[PDB]
Amino acid sequence: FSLSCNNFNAVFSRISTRLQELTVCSEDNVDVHDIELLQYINVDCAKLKRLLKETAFKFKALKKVAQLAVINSLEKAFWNWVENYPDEFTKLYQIPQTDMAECAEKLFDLVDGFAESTKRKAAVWPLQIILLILCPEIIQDISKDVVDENNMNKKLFLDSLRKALAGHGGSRQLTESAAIACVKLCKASTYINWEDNSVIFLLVQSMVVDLKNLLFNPSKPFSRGSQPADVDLMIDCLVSCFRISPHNNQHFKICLAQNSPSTFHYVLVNSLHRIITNSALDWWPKIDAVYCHSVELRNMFGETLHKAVQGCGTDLETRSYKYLLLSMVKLIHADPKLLLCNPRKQGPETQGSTAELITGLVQLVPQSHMPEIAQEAMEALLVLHQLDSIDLWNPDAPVE
Repeated sequence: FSLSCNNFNAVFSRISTRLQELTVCSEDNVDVHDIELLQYINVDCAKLKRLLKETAFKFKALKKVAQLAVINSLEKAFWNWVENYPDEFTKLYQIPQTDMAECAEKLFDLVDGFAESTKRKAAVWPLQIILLILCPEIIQDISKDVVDENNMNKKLFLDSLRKALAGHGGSRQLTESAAIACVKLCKASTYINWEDNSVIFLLVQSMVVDLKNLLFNPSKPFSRGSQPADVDLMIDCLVSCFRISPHNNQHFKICLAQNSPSTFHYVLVNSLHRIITNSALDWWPKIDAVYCHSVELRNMFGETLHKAVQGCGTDLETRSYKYLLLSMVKLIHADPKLLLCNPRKQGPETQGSTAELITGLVQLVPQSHMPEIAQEAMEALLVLHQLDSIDLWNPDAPVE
């Protein structure tokens, strides 16, 4: 990735050679490892246009296996540009860019023609949204009257997503695919400053409510596959949803509630971990707004600690606490003030809140059953000793 910054052409040339060979050759080959190099090379807006134009010319002539590999590799490139160049992505919606729109529009039709079966549609639909996102005005036309063919295909896909997204379609794959594709659209919207308040915000609002119910229903745990739930998908959605509505989150209480399954708590803590560690954009909301839940966070830790210690002395139930408990320990390590807000203060007949927190950490250091957690507790306890963190123990008397 660092190498591609300067000598982009050298890497790009080898890929361009591979594209021609598959195009001319009619014997399908599976040495797409050259094609999969896009996932790591640094890409810029100007460079990205080069990739779209070249692939579009050869896209129709590529083999089935090659087409999927480029779609996957090309899709990951888009995030690299957005992440590496957040400003450039904003400029796309700040001012119209026909060249950027045209190449995406041209590729969109080529990809749509390739995919006919439902399984094919599922693989390519997530990319289709990115292409649709690239062209803002086509989204506006979709909302309004639809052109006979220009925006007929685009409008059909958008409404098909909602049906699968809402579960009306009797196809599990499309519902799963719709969630991933829709989530990426929501993630991209997070980057939008919202000063423009383009249709992207309005379109997301249409789908945001549906997405939460599908992924954040405690009664029904969304089971993407063998795993009980797609933890990564849920964390990404929650982080985006938090940024959209940080003032008063409605599912934070649902997840933060003790009755909710551990996975919701596990998703909650991990999501908060990203917020504290990964806040690139200043205008995004900050963790400080969440301090109001500090009291509830401590209660969750106490209950987890009691059962975690009890379990060590079911197989998966006990192991679940260890993963969740370790996440909580790391979360405190990132920021100790998060759980120290609203101190209970020592009662005349009962201990305070800071004391109970410290005692729990101390009794885990010599456990020796979970050295990784015990090692973390030492570091966590070593962070609560900083002169800044000494005051947070009890602001009334920090030297007693």
